[PDB]
Amino acid sequence: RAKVAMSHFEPHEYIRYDLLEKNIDIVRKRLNRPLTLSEKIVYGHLDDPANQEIERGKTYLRLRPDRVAMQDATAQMAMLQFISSGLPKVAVPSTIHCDHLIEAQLGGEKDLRRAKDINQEVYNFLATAGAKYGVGFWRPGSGIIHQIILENYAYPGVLLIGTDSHTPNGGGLGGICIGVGGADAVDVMAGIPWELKCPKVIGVKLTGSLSGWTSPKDVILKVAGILTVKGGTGAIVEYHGPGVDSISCTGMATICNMGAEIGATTSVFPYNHRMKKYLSKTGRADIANLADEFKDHLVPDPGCHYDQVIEINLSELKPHINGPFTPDLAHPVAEVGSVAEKEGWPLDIRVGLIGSCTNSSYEDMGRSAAVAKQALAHGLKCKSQFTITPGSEQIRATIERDGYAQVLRDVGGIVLANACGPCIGQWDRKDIKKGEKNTIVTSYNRNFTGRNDANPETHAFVTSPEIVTALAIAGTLKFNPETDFLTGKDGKKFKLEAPDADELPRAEFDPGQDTYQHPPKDSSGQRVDVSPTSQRLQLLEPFDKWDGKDLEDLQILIKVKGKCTTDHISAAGPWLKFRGHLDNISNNLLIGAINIENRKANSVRNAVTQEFGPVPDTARYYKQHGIRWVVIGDENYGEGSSQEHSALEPRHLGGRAIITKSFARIHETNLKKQGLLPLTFADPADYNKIHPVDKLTIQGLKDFAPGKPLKCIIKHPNGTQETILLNHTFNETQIEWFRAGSALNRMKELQQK
Ligand code: SF4
Repeated sequence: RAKVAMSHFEPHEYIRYDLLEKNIDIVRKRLNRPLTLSEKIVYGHLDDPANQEIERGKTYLRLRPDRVAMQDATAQMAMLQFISSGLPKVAVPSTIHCDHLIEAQLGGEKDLRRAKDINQEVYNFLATAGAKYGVGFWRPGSGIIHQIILENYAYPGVLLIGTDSHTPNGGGLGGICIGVGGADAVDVMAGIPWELKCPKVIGVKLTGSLSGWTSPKDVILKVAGILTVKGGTGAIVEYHGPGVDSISCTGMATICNMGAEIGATTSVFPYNHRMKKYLSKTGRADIANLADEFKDHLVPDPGCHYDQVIEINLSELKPHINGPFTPDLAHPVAEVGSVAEKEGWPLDIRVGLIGSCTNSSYEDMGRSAAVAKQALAHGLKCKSQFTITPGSEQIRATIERDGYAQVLRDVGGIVLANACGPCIGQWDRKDIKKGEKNTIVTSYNRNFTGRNDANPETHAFVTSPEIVTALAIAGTLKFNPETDFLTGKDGKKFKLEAPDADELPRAEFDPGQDTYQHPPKDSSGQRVDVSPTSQRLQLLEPFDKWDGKDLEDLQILIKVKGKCTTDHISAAGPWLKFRGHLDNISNNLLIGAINIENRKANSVRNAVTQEFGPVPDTARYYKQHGIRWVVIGDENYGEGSSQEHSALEPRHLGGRAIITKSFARIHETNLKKQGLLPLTFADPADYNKIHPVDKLTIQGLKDFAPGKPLKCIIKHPNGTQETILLNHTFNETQIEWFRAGSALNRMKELQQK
């Protein structure tokens, strides 16, 4: 049949739409119903389509991903696990992207130069580990993992896994793209099936079309606000309706990206002519013509069943701005000034930030450059400090060329490197003292406490790039671009017109500089060397096998109250220096969670010494004194970033299990990967029966079975004991992960010795 390749860097690796169509037909004959598109791509990729038991919300799917993509903050450890597996070459297409370790201070050239001095040990390690296991290396300066995947590797019907929670961006080009932790990526690179819990499916029906100030961003600001951060847990959001053609391929990618802030497994859009056009503009018109031929299998069946259906009329949608401490608190731009005032949100905006992978496209930058030029033409500049982060070299080279970059500098913006930077908090922020109370509006996705500048008093809002620009000219939340009047140099009160710009370059894309390095697959005789005195990289030492015993009299390290996001468990910013080193990064364990006893961060009672201390130190105390421990947590524990570190570091410091009312998807899978026991209250009111002082015995591990709950005895100080039941989502593939001590230890017992 056709021999069309996956990318311009893997020409011998062919797109298998012929497989997709065979597995779809087998599955559809067993189910006898319409399949949604996500169902066609996910079941179309099953390892065993004829025997795979399929229940939405219940079964685990043995799947076969087409490719793996890692960024450098989650990549080092993924490769440290791959090294430990013993295997010689990765088994599917795989890439590493250096975007995460590049700190914004001075602006792109210098910053990029500095970060290459500063992170030389890591980048070198990644490029050598790549050269060796046959993994593609995109160099520091290339771009952000999600912009490079959409411009180069995402296509209709790909199943892609990425070690990042914002991998769902790829659903803008019609594939199923799921964020995972470095251990799920090791399965796939090692050739062992990847298991996913069969998604439920939220249908969003889009109607009418966008105009003027309204953009893509607003559509998911609106959905985020309607579903709340836990509304899409265990579900894919499938967009459909006549309104989908009205949105560019770029914007469909924005909507899918931020579907991660409502915890969705991923998001997907149906292949359509705005994607055809994008594939052709980015050198892939052959994939586009091959996808016209399989179009049927790349769009939903007639009459397919959504578990939930939300209708969004695009034509009535208003600009929004979400926040400031969660992405699901939505306001129409029109009302946020009035609300800010009412709440003590600092109305004056200190920094406007535009870019990141959620919103640094050619169309996003043109829409921003078109608000910027109207200010300039009346002699203005930003009241607010203004930074621009292009999502790729290709976008920095083309907007530069088509003259957008210039306009953004003339209004006073600084063009940062094509790197995450301020989005992840790699930002040497100096315009505020720590704990100063300020506002910043971003075109980003996540705005949770102190994410961008580590200052917990920063009120960070997320809106769209053209809104960030218009409000950065105002320097106030008190400015609605639709109604209000600016004042030029000329003494004249003007209004700002709605931006219209080209979705794609008139000419084609200017690729920029040399940033890729393909694996020499001739040599591969690189020694990937880890200096044993390195503070950045350390080889993993395997975890203990399970002792065959019940986990008796466990100590509660912390009983967490409210929101305990991954970044509370393992913080980023300055800690990203240690993502290759398990011991020095363990020093950030749970320092950001609030303790229910005293309601502080990083202050828990040591049980022995009765002094209140830091959580890492206290867990290291219990480990050094043989005290096995547990974390009691509330709802949607582990929400956020996909980083497996939130699960390696508790296991490192003697953690045994984490009991919560609910878990976020990725985090729960990482805790199981690492031999820890993720569990949930059979009744969430039981959380109230546990106080910090009690000891807990998890009873029944010997006949740990799927669907069978576990017994937990609460041993109170006073000889009283309650038994509660704890549910778990294990299956027997995962119970062997527990028994072996971790997934990787299990994999190495399967390796014959
Ligand atoms: S830190 Fe921000 S710019 Fe980087 S991949 Fe995540 S969402 Fe995108």
